[PDB]
Amino acid sequence: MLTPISIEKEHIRLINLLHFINEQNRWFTIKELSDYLQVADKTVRKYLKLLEDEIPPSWNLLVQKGKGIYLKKPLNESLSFVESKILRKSLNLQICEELVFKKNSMQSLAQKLHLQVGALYPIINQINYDIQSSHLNIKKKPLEISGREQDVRVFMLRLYCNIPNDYWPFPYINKQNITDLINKMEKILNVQMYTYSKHKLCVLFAITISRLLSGNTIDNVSGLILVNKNDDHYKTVASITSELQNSFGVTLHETEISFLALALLLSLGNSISNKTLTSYKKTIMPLAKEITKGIEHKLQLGINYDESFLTYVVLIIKKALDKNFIQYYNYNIKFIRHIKQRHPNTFNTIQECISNLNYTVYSHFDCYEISLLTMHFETQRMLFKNNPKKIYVYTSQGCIHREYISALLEKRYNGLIKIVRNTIINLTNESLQDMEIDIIISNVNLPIKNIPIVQISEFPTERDFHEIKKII
Amino acid sequence: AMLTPISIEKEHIRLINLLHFINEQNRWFTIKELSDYLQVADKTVRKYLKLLEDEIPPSWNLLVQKGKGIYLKKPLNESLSFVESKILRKSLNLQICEELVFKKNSMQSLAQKLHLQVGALYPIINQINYDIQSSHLNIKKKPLEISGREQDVRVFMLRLYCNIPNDYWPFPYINKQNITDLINKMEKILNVQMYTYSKHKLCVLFAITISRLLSGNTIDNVSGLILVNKNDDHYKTVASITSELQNSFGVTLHETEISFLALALLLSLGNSITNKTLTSYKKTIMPLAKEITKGIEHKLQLGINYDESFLTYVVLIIKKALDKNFIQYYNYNIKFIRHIKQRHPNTFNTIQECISNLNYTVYSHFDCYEISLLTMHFETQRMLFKNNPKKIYVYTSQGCIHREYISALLEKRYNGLIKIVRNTIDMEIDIIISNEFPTERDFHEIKK
Ligand SMILES: CCCCCCCCCCCCO[C@@H]1O[C@H](CO)[C@@H](O[C@H]2O[C@H](CO)[C@@H](O)[C@H](O)[C@H]2O)[C@H](O)[C@H]1O
Ligand SMILES: CCCCCCCCCCCCO[C@@H]1O[C@H](CO)[C@@H](O[C@H]2O[C@H](CO)[C@@H](O)[C@H](O)[C@H]2O)[C@H](O)[C@H]1O
Repeated sequence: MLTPISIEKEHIRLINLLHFINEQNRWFTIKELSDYLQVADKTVRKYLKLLEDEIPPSWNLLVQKGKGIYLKKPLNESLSFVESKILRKSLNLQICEELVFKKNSMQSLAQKLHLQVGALYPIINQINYDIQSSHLNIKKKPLEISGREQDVRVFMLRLYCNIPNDYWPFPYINKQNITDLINKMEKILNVQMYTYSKHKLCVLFAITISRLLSGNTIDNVSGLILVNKNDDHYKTVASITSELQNSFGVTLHETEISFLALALLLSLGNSISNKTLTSYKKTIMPLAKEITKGIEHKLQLGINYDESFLTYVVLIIKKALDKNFIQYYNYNIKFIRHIKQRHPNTFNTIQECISNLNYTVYSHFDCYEISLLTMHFETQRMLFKNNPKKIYVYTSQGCIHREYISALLEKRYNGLIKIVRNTIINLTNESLQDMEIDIIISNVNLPIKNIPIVQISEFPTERDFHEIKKII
Repeated sequence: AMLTPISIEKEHIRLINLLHFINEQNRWFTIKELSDYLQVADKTVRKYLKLLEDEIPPSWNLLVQKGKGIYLKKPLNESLSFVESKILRKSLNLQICEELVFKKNSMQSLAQKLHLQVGALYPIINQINYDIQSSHLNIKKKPLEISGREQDVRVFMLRLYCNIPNDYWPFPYINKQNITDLINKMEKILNVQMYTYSKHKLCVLFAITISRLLSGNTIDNVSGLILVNKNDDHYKTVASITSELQNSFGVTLHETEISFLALALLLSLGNSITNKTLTSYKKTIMPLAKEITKGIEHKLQLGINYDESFLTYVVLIIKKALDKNFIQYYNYNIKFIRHIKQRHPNTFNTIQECISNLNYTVYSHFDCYEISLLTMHFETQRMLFKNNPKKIYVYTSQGCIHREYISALLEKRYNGLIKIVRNTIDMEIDIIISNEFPTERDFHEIKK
C-alpha cells in the first residue's frame, strides 16, 4: 500500500526524513530512501546531490556506493541550516503562501515564480483539488485560497508543522514585535514556554496578523471550541491587544482575541501546571463530547460515557493539537497497523466521524490519534461485556459481619462478582447508581425499588447461594 | 467564481464533454471562454485547437477567426466518435488507470510499456493514489495495482468511461460480439428493448467484470443496501446465460457475481424503449433511498415522517445519477445549481457530507446537480410541514347537510389556516369541532 502523499507536503516529508537519517546512527540504502519518499532511485540521487552540496563543511555525509549513505552532524548544531534551505526552495510552499497571504492574478503569480502560466495553472488546479477535503477553494479573481477563515489559517499553520525554531516565513512582519507580546503573556500567566512552542505561537500570531492586514477576519465561530471571555487566556490576550493593534495597525474584535487565546492555551499543552489543565479541559470538553456522541452513534455500544472516559478523549485531542508545538513527529507505524488489523471496522468508523468535524480539528488527526480512539472505545466494549456484577452487602449486624459475608461471597463466586466495600451514605436510586451497584445482598428488608435485592439469612444457606447464582 | 476541482484522471472526460458542447451550439467560442471551461492557459487552449485542426477532416466545418474565437459544426451524417476515440487513446492517465486495474506490472515494467522514465511515472502514480483515497481505493506497491473493494474498483473504471463513444471498445482480449450475443438473449428473455448506448455501456461493464474475474478478483462481500432479489426476473435472466458465459471466457460466477451483473442489467434498463422493470427498480433501490433519507434526517432534524411518495422521489434522484453510465453526454445547469446552493448552503453541504458517507459504488454518481435535487426535495418538506395547516373534523348530530354547511362557514372564516376532512367516521386529524350555528364565543375559541 503506497502511502497517499501530496505535493503540498513535500517539504514536510523531506524534513522529517532528513531528521530520521541523522537520529539513526546507521547506514541507509538507496532502495530504503526511495521507499520512504516514494520516488525513483534517480530522484533519491538528485536529493543526495543537493544534500552533499548544501551541508556546511562541519557535517559529514558518507556514500560508499555499495552500502548507501550515512549522515552525522555535530551534537551542538541543529538541522536548521539545511531544513531552511528545503523550505526556501519549495515551490508549492511558496504558491500556498502567495495564495493565502498575497494579491495576485494567475499572470502576476506566474511572473514572480518565473513560470509560464501553462506551468503554474496545472499546479494550481492540483492544489485546488487537494484542498477540497480541507473545505477550501481557490477562487480565480483575485487568485486566492478561500474558505472559513480559521480553516485557512490552520491550513497555513499545518504546512509549517515541522519548521525549525528559527525559521520565520514573514519578511513583512517583524518577529520581535510579536515576541515582546508573548513574553508579556508568559509573564502574566506565570508560565514558562518551550522554545519551539513559543516560536510556533509567534508564527500563528503572524499568520493571523497577516490575514487581518489583507482584510480577512473571523466572522463565525462554531461554538464547539471557544475560549470563555472570563478565562485567564482570553483576558491575557486582551491585555496585549492594544500594543498589537498599535504596532501593526490591525483591529482585533472579540472573536480574534478568542482565537489567539485558544492558540495561547494550546501552546501551553506543554510548558517547562494546574489552572492551565483546567482551562484546557473546559475549553476542549465540548469537542470531546461531540466526538464521543459522533462515534457512539455509529458504534452503538449502548454505554454511558463517564467523565473520565471523556477526559481521555480530551487527552487524545491534546496529543493531536500539540503537533503544532513540537517540531518532529514520532512514527509508531507498526503499533498503528496492529491496532488497525485488530479493529478495522472500528478504525474506519472513527476515521469517518472525525472527518465530519471541522478542518481545524481533523487536520490534526492522523492514523495514530485514530488508533488511540480505536483502543479507547474498544476497551469500553470489553469492560462493559466482561466486567463482573457489582454487589453491595447490607447487614444489620455491623461492619465485621459485613466483611465476613463479603469474603464468603468472594470464596464462592470469585470473578463473577465485585464487592463494593464502600459504605453507602443513603439508599436513594442516585447513591446506588453512583456506586454502579447491580445487586444488593441484604439480611434486612429495604425500601428500594429498581434494583435486584436478594434477602439472605445472616449466614448464607445453600438456597441463598442458589438465588444469588441465578441473577449473577 | 471558484475554480472547479479537477483531477488529472478525468481530463479525457472534460475534453470530450467540451468538444460535444462546442459542436451542439451554433455560435462562436472565444479562446478566453474555452480556457475557463477547461481551466487551462491560452497557450494550452491554442495547442488543443491545433490538434483539433489536424485530426478533423477538412470536410468538417471548423473556423478560426482569430479575435472571434472558434466555430464548429460537423456534418449531421458523421460522428464525433472519430475525434473522441483519438482523445481516449492519447490519454496517458487513462492508460495508466487501465494498466493499474487490469494488468500485472511493476514500476519498471509499466514505465517500460509507456516509454517513460520511472521518475516521470512515479509522481503520476502518487498523484493518482492520492486522488483515489476519497473513492476508498489504494495503490499496492507489489504487484503495482489498484486495490479496494471489488465493486468499487469496477465502478471506478466504469466512471472513467462515462462518455466514451458507442463504438469505443478498449478490450482487445475480449471479443465484443461475444458479449453482445449474451446481452441480446437477456433483452429477449425480459422482452424489452435497450437504447444503443445503454447496451454498449452494459457490454463494457460486462467486459470490466470479465477482465477482473480472469485476473483473480471477484466479489467477496456485498453491502446489503442493493442486492437484486434472487427471485427477481433480472437475477434469473443473468442466471440463464451464466453457463455459456463461463465456458466462453474461462471464469466462474458465484451468486454475488451474478447479482452484480443483474444489478447492472437492471440499471441499464433505467432507460429503455417504453411498467414492470420500474417496479423491479423501486424494490432494489428503495433500501438505499431509506438509508439516504435516514442519514440526512439525522443531520437536518426536520422531525418528519417521510412518506412512500417522498422516498420514491429519492429513488428518482438515485436513478438520475446511476443513468449517467447509460447516457453518453452530461448537460450541466451551472446557474440553476449555484442558485440552489445559495438559497440553502447549509442543507447542500449536509447532504454532500451524508452522500459521501455511503459506499463509492453510490457516491461516485452524485455530483453537484444530484445534491442540488436532494436539497430542494428536502427543503420542500420543510416548507410543507411548516406552512401546511391543521386538519379539522366537523362532527354534527344533525345530518350531512348541516355538516357541510358548518364546514363552509369555517372555510369562509379562516381560509387556508385550516383544512376540512370531508371523509366520514388515523386520518391525519388534529382538531374536532362539534356540539349548532357558531357565534363569536365559538369563533375566538376556534382561533386558538
Ligand atoms: C535522500 C535524503 C534527502 C533529504 C534531504 C535532502 C534535501 C536537501 C535540501 C537541498 C536544498 C538546497 O537549497 C539550495 O539553496 C540555494 C540558495 O541558498 C539554491 O541556489 C539556487 O540559486 C539559483 C536559483 O535561486 C540557481 O543558481 C540555482 O537554481 C540554485 O543553485 C539552490 O537551488 C538550493 O538547492
Ligand atoms: C479546445 C476545444 C477543443 C477541445 C477538443 C480537443 C481536441 C483534442 C483532439 C486531439 C486528439 C489527438 O489526436 C492524436 O494526436 C497525436 C498527435 O499529437 C496523433 O499521432 C501521434 O502518433 C504517434 C504514435 O507513434 C506519436 O508518436 C506522434 O508524435 C503523434 O503524431 C494521434 O494519432 C492522434 O489520434
